[PDB]
Amino acid sequence: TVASISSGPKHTQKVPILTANETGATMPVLPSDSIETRTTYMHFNGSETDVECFLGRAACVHVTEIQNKDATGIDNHREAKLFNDWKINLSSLVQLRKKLELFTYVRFDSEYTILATASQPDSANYSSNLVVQAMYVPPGAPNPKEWDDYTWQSASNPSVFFKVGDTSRFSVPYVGLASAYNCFYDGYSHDDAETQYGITVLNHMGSMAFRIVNEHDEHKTLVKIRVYHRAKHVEAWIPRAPRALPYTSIGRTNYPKNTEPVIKKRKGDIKSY
Amino acid sequence: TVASISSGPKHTQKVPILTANETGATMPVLPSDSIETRTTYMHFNGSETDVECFLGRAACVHVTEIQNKDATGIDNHREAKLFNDWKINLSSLVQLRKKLELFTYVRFDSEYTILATASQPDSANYSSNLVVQAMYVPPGAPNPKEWDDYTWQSASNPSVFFKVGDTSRFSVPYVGLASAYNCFYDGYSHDDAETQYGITVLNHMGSMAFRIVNEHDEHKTLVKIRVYHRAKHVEAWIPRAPRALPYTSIGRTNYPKNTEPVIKKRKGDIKSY
Amino acid sequence: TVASISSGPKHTQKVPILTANETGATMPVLPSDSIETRTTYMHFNGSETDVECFLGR
Amino acid sequence: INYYKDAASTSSAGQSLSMDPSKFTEPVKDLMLKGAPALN
Amino acid sequence: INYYKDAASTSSAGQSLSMDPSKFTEPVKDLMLKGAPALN
Amino acid sequence: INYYKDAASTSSAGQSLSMDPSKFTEPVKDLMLKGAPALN
Amino acid sequence: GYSDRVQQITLGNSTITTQEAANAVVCYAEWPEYLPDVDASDVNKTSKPDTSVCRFYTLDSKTWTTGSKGWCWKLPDALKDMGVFGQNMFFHSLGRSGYTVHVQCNATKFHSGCLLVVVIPEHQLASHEGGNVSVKYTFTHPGERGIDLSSANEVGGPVKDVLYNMNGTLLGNLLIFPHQFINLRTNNTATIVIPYINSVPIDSMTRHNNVSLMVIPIAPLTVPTGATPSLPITVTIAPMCTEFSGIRSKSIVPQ
Amino acid sequence: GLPTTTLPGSGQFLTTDDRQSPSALPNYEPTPRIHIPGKVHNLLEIIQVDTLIPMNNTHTKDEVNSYLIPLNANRQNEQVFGTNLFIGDGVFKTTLLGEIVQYYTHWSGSLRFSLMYTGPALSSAKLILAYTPPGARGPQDRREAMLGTHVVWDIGLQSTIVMTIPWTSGVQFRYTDPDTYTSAGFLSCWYQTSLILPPETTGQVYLLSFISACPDFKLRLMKDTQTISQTVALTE
Amino acid sequence: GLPTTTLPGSGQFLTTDDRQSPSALPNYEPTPRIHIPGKVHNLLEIIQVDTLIPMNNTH
Amino acid sequence: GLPTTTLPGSGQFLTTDDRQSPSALPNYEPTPRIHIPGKVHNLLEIIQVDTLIPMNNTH
Ligand SMILES: Cc1cc(CCCCCOc2ccc(C3=N[C@@H](C)CO3)cc2)on1
Ligand SMILES: Cc1cc(CCCCCOc2ccc(C3=N[C@@H](C)CO3)cc2)on1
Repeated sequence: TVASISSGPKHTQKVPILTANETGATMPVLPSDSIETRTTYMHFNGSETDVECFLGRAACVHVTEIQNKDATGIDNHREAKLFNDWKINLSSLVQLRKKLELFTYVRFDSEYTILATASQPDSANYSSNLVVQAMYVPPGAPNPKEWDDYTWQSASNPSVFFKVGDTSRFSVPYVGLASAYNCFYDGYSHDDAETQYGITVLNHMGSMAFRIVNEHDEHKTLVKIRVYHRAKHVEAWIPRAPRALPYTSIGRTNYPKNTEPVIKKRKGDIKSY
Repeated sequence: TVASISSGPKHTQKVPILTANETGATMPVLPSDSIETRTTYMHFNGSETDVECFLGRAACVHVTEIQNKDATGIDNHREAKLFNDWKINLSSLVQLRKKLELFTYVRFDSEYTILATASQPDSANYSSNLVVQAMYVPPGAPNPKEWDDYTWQSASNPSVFFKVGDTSRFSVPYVGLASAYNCFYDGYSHDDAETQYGITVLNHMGSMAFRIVNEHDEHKTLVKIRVYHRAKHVEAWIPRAPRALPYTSIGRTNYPKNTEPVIKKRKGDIKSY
Repeated sequence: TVASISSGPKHTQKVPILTANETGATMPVLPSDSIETRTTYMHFNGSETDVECFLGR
Repeated sequence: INYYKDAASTSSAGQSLSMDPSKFTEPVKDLMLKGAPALN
Repeated sequence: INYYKDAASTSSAGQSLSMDPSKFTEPVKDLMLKGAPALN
Repeated sequence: INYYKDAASTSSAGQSLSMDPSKFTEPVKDLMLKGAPALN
Repeated sequence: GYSDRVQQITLGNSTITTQEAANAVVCYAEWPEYLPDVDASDVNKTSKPDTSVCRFYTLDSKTWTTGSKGWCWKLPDALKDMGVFGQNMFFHSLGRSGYTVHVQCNATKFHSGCLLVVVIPEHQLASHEGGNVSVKYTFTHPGERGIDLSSANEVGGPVKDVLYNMNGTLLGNLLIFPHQFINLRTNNTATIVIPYINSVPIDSMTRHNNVSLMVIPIAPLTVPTGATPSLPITVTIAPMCTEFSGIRSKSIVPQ
Repeated sequence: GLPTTTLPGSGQFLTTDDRQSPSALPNYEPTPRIHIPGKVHNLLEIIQVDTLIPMNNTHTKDEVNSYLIPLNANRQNEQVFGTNLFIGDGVFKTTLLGEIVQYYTHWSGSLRFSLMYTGPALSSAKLILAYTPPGARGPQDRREAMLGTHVVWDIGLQSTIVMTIPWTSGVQFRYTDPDTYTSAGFLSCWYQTSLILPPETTGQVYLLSFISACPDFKLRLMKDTQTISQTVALTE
Repeated sequence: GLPTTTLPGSGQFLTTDDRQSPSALPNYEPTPRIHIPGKVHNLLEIIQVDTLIPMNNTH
Repeated sequence: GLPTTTLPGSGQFLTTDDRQSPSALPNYEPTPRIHIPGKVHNLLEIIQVDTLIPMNNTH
């Protein structure tokens, strides 16, 4: 492939460099339309800018935490982090979010990796070996209420059991209701005067629930869960302007008030170098 | 292959042993040009002197250390070794360095092995199990500031998570900007009167950042990281004189003052055996 | 596979929507027996409702 | 590839792709045609 | 070799090697030739 | 068998078995024959 | 003698002529088309009023003055009240449509000024409150009036800051969306053909707007000496290939 | 039982590796795809669309005005604007090009810089745009500027001028984050003759300026952008 | 000895995965199947049989 | 699931072994090679060039 062809002096009536940008086109002008060039080859394919590659590496999408401790006398397991959940979503942590929102609709399979590490902040004789049980709780399935409810039987709901310190990995097909996920939605769930605005009402997909299977030892053990997400088989439509201001909320486009100028001011003139 | 052919008495006008070294050549003289020889075969190929073999074994290129401890009240994580980095480079440790600098330009893929072991120098009930997260931070990507910054999300930057005591291994393609890495560079980054001299300005490639993912236990744990590097797919150009004096700095050729004579003095005469 | 065929106005002596449930049958009535439909395809096989799948986790 | 000798040890079965609701939805002795009168 | 039955479980896809910027760079209704005048 | 997609991930290269010292040992412009006088 | 410059668009019972055009943009290089069966889901036969809905409606005019910040209309909202298009809209459960948008602004060879005319698929607005305040319905359904970016923040309304496109992105990059400029010195109209863009084959026309049309002054209007300091901008829009499905009782929407 | 040996790296999680995994939802059937205009395949497809450069960066809070380069009637010989070409920083940084370049470590290729004139139709002007390849200082006067890559632009019916910064380089890749060795030059613009307004007209006229990449362009070695960060996880 | 590398997920138990296992009862012979009317293959077969709706829910 | 047995040496790191590894930079394209005079393939090539011997070591 040639990156530049050889081109010499020109004295024409045919001027490729004068255009009318009002038309909305970006005319494909090249170095050889306005200087004299020599042949050179590309030596490159643009492999690593493919959208599959761009969205295809694992990104941290969520960090939560649960603890193993005596539940005796706990009136609210959920509240003691005897187990916790995550009303699943991808726009919670921003590095990956800015990347996805370069597109309007996106379609992909997900590969999740879940790393779990334990901490024992206060005096323990040892490090126990805990098994985590992360379970998928889709919309309509009975959320669990205690850390050892009938729910955890999970007879119809996919669940994975792995050890703290290890990693669990599994992949979920594209579960969207439509043909693509929108990264974005200028609508409501119905014509209500006070209903919420945005994708929050679309991007409804359940929540994932974690717990330790082990009963309690004499000390307490903090287990912190990190969920990583990798898109595989990516398809993206309609590019948009990149995010400039900071994010404030999952699912709304809102930016913070009295934010700071995002364009760097010159130290000098327009004329400055 | 014959290592020596059979050759007998000679009384010629054709003298292969008289030459003129002023020409710059090393004339290919053999035993059979000046004594009577018998046939012998080589029985050998020179396999283990191939440059791929010479530069192809893992060498320790870096030892760093980070600790897991309560960051509560630490004003400078980087400074507490709550995480550390390495402004990557290969000339830091000298065994491998002398080997590479036998050549001027070198091109190869790298295979890294990272061994991490833990130490608990002061009273602990136990040994905790820590997961390390080594992440590549290329030039221009936002360096991390705390041990748990948004940076560690590493949504676009390759990162590996492995356990202390284990080893991590991955391989990076030749990331040089030019066609080869120079082992050496008699230039500047620009014609500045005070800019630095050497390869230091060329061999700019980011830095690698390590941290423990675990929160803190009651005791403190020292984790010491050793990075090993193995060249694979090696290509080397222009041999040079081997390094004689000791090294003083990454990237400059400078040797120490009042160094010692590097040529061993005879215990005796020129005539001595 | 078609999920619905195209069907238009009807003025017949042949009424598929009147039945006698006392018989014990569930007559296979479709949208196109009582409204005007357009063609659409199924795009689906019913894979995940197989009893092997239902009892297989 | 089965690595094991016994049939019980093989993985899940593969979709019936059988599907015939008529034993349940139309177990009538004399065939009913949709469109023809139910009771003649 | 896929070891798994479902398509979601396969590795990353392979490069589009599609690449056609004209839907974005030249969505004009009447074709513009480089070198010819923009507005006639 | 390569298990990985990228070339950097393959094992070490295999012996040049190239070997030609003359660029280093005899870079002279006019060819010198062993046995003939060095300087004529 | 055809110029890129003169054009005629006849759609239904209405025709537009421009003698100073700058080509026309067809979003993503695709022209509006009906919904194919292979893409269909709802089993209902759809209704295609054709020429009674696919004609040109001219919205009420705006006034560009030196202080203008820009205006924003949403589709199909802007047309919610135009003739039979609008009736069909409130009466069917689902509908689908593409449009031809023609923005008009003429001046003289002594004026200067340049407007950006852009179509943004799925333009989800931001609340000026920050945090996770929502933007109430009424605020994102201004109707033919559209939203006036130089009007004041209101409560439950969107933010109207132009350097941020009403969503946290910079004005400068709106050029990645199908768009055309109106530069008084060149141009006097902008025309964009919009194909139907959605993640579902057909949708509700009232709970979801699928494009915002935005006209933004970028090089300020500068009139000749002692000229009146303002110009009107007119927007005329025509639904094209419209289809409605799932007819019934007639939606009732807030406010 | 087949004998195996495990190698160094066993059990590691590399966020960039690409392997198979069990599906959690065996046998599930995804929604059919329908057609949607606009599919993107390569980021290289989109960085060829031009977007506006806030060249007039001299303000103090972001404003529509930093997109406008002003021009003065009747000045002769003088300089319209100047900038270095660190596409990952400074004016370029918020543009779509700048914004994507920042996801990669290295770039190579030609850039296309165009200027669209917005002055009254009855005015006229001749400007010179100059590209100065690495190695010299930003030009200080047109004489200096005109000795490097340049285009005399004659403002006419055809409203925009497209200047190309042809890839001039020793090393075949440059860093996107500004680096010296790897630096790309300067871009300046001066009056060639001068802007002239018709009667009954007055004041400043402005140029809009765009940037996009030529088909020439290469970007490699993905990394994280300095353009976005956060201090606590967001919630709904 | 063939060189291997284990990936993330090793040792996990996913209740939905489908693999082979050793039989605890090697060589055992199950009872023959006889014919039984009524076999169900898909839940889609049975949701087409109609059943009564307690529409008058007001009690 | 295929039955395996691990041998002595599993998990060891031998600095001299030569195996495959995942690439951290999937799909990256290295700079083209250009021609450079002087390529060395074997250390045996270079030890045939003669160099001076500090024979007079007595200093
Ligand atoms: C845009 C956009 C993209 C997404 C991601 C949606 C992910 C689909 C549902 O994800 C899961 C997650 C976890 C599990 C799970 N199953 C068990 C073994 C454990 O976790 C199942 C589905 O959300 N918005
Ligand atoms: C001469 C000469 C040769 C070299 C070596 C240059 C090495 C290339 C860059 O190396 C790395 C190192 C680590 C990582 C890394 N990625 C993550 C999984 C972890 O570490 C990536 C690239 O430097 N000078």
